[PDB]
Amino acid sequence: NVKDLKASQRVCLRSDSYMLHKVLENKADPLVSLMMVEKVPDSTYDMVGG
Amino acid sequence: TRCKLKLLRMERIKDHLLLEEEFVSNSEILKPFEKKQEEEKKQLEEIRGNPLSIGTLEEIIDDDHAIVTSPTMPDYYVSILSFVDKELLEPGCSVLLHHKTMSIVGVLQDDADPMVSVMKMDKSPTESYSDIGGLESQIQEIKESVELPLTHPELYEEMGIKPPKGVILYGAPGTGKTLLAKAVANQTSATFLRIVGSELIQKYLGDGPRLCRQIFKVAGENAPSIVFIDEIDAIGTKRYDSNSGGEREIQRTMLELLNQLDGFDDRGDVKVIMATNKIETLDPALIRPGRIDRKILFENPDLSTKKKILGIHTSKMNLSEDVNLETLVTTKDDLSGADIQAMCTEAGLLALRERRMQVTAEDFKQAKERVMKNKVEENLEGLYL
Amino acid sequence: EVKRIQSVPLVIGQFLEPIDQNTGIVSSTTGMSYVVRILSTLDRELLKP
Amino acid sequence: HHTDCKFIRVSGAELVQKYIGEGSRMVRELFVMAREHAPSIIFMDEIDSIG
Amino acid sequence: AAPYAAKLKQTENDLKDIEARIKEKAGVKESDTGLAPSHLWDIMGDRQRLGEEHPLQVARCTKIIKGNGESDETTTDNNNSGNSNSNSNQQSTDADEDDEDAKYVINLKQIAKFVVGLGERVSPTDIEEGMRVGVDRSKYNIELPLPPRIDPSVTMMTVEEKPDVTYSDVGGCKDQIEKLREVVELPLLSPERFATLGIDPPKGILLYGPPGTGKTLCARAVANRTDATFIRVIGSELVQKYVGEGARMVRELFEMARTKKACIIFFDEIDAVGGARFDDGAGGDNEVQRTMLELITQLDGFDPRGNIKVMFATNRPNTLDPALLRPGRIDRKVEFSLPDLEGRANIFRIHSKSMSVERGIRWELISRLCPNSTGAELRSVCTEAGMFAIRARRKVATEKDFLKAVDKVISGYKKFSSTSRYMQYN
Ligand SMILES: Nc1ncnc2c1ncn2[C@@H]1O[C@H](COP(=O)(O)OP(=O)(O)OP(=O)(O)O)[C@@H](O)[C@H]1O
Ligand SMILES: Nc1ncnc2c1ncn2[C@@H]1O[C@H](COP(=O)(O)OP(=O)(O)OP(=O)(O)O)[C@@H](O)[C@H]1O
Ligand SMILES: [Mg+2]
Ligand SMILES: [Mg+2]
Repeated sequence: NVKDLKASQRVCLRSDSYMLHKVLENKADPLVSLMMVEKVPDSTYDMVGG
Repeated sequence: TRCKLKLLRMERIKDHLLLEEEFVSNSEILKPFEKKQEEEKKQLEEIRGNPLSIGTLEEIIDDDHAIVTSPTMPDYYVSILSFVDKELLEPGCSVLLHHKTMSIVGVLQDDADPMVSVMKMDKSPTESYSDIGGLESQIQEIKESVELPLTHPELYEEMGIKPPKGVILYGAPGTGKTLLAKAVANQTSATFLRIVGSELIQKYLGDGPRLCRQIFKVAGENAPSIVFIDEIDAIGTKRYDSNSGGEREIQRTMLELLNQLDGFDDRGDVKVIMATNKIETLDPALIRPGRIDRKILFENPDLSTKKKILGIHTSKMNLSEDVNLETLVTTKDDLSGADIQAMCTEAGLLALRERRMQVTAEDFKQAKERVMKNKVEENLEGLYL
Repeated sequence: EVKRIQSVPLVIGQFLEPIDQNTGIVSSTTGMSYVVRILSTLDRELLKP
Repeated sequence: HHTDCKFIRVSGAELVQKYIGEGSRMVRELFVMAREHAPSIIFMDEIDSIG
Repeated sequence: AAPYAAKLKQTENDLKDIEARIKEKAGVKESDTGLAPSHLWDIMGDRQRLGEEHPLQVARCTKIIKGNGESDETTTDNNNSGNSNSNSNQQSTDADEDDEDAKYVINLKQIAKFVVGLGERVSPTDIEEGMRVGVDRSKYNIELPLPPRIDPSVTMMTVEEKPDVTYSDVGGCKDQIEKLREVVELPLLSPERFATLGIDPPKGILLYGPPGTGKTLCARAVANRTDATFIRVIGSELVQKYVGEGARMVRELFEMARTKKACIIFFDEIDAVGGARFDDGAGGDNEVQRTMLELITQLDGFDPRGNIKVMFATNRPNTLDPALLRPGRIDRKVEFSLPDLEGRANIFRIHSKSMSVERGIRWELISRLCPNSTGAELRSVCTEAGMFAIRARRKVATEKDFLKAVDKVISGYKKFSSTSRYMQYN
């Protein structure tokens, strides 16, 4: 419904009418994909002691 | 304890009722009608296909057609037809087109665009009627120009003068020029436009002059208004790039801004605010006096002004019995209002450092010396001595 | 029959990231985001980056 | 790593990513991303060998 | 921590309730677009939408060909051109004859060029260069001509005829104003004297100067005095220029003045549009250069002008072409400059005239204290003095109220150099 779609909601669409599919919370941008490249933070304070 | 309960007494019952009221009413609206309006709606939906390609109306030719420029590369002579009027449209307004054969099938936009969305804000102002002290005088100059025509237009008519248009806040960083404008806007209860001047500019060309138009267009629909175009410096005299990809963009965008500010008429009903670092990051003539009244130079708090800023902060933190109000001022030398707030954040971190629940004497003293050390010069007294 | 589809012509795109374990989102070298069904008989552990 | 915060790390000046949009507006989107996925630490780089 | 702790969670739930309340509200808005007088528009609305009759693409002619002599058959012909009226009527070794002319080559607003035919409504006298023409969705062919460019209706706004400005609304009876009279009025009244002397009568003028002098006020002033109708174009307000759109902006208004008699063509603010080209620059534009090339030739052509005068205001003479700066386009040059004491007295008297203030004030007294200044700054002293006056709750601004207003603008000047002087005791 239009009570189930919100402002600033990303959504999927077809291409032969652009008819909606469903809601998506994965927002795809080059900055968000930069987090995928970087991977997880590492190390610990005693590795970088001194 | 008793009065925060009183805020709860007012807000919980009235607010909670309001959600519930909306929710039943959405059903209730439907039930009064069962023909006529339903019928007309039904045939609007048969007529208007799915999807609808957006248009932008350039102009109306009076004969039941018009010309639109659309995000589809070629332009169209479209017709005005079906549940739309010739006078339900105005030029430059956004229209809805029919996918198959472009026709204006009505409007449900009326200047609805994303740049409009960034610009309008439903947020709460940070300051309300100068919550934080200092700069008492400078606000009684913004207010004369901006707030005062809106509140009482009559007084200017006895005087026989035209009423001011706009203000320019400029000079020092950390003095809360961007926050005084927010204060003034809450005091009146005006429409505030946080657009930023830097949010019209992108690498891609030719988009920008549309955006400049849209600001003045929306501001006039919801007038009275206060428009704040914050950080109009970046779009100043300067250039994007020294190679390519931006030789045009700054040049078109600025010029286009001056034009529709003047072209309204010389109004005292839509004010503008230009927030800028200096006039040395902009062009040497703007648009250029008699028309842009008044200019406000921010400079550093003096001993009176910086006392006032400080008293606000210190009272919201534990103790003040330990080190006198005066003793903080004395130790400090004259600086912007950010440096005064900075000493108090550092003081609080120092109480954490000790693991106290009081801001002790020791904490105040260190926090004062720290800020002074950033931010330092000593050749004022070295030339001298 | 599948194998025919796999052979040329193909258009380059770039895989970004999954949204499911069988549908992903790419953006092409055309300059268009397309949400695409991923084919079985390929990596989905070394496909993720 | 210890705070249990986002990372990113932004390497240098932003213009470089264009795969969708431009890098000028990824600064605007710094807000949107930081907030949704809060708690965040952002290690914003720019050494300033620009001078 | 029970007094604040418990009350903190209670605060929080209310805010979240309010956020949720706004998403319930915005999912339903006000019904619909349905209006009883446009429900009758629906009868015609079904038929046209389903039919092949709209949209028409907007195209515009960009190149004219003559449809014989074009070189369409290429069998026994040579070059890219034929005899310029025949190509298939003098020979049937091509094996074809055709009698189609004025075929025309359009450009779409997608930047794709096509040759098209002519409809049943079109003849070669309904089409021209630069005129919008509507063509099909699919296979193209002109159906109905649309008027030239996007210029009409937008230009007419900028044009005001017969100004409500005289040399009372201009202060100072300046040097430039005395040389201005000679250009418009003197050869209009009597072209006899100019002829006999053997000078060719002044009709070009370029008003230029720093901002805020009021170069425009004068120009308006004399337009009314000479009693000539006034035609204004502003080339930094009107920014249509794309592929010789601004040459069509120029042509219309010049062309209109030419049909009339006793006219003023005022070309204003041509720093951009019909101004300096940016080929040399990093801008790469030569779209303003079409506007330039047209403007020159319109002037030159008009000559002898029959006592219809072409005027120019441009801020800088650095944004002009040196062909304009040859005589027969511009003949007279006036730099507007800071008014004298009494000239600044006069601009103060007009500002003050509109005000409802105490009359015991003397205009000369205020302007003494004032330095050399622009008119726009003296507009600022009166508007500032008005604001001080209501604030103190006087319905009049005394002589003293204007001295405070003067002083604040000056104090700013002192802030940017160094304050304190020897004039605190001298
Ligand atoms: N009159 C005042 N109104 C608001 N805050 C003030 C006032 N005077 C001083 N302050 C202090 O100044 C501080 C700094 O304000 P802020 O950093 O937002 O500055 P700004 O001049 O708008 O800056 P920028 O150049 O960074 O856009 C406030 O947090 C407050 O402590
Ligand atoms: N000669 C004057 N008499 C009275 N007021 C004047 C005079 N000159 C300028 N002003 C004041 O300055 C205001 C703005 O300047 P004006 O429009 O006259 O100037 P300009 O130098 O021709 O401008 P632009 O660079 O904007 O084309 C006028 O509306 C008027 O109030
Ligand atoms: Mg600021
Ligand atoms: Mg002017």
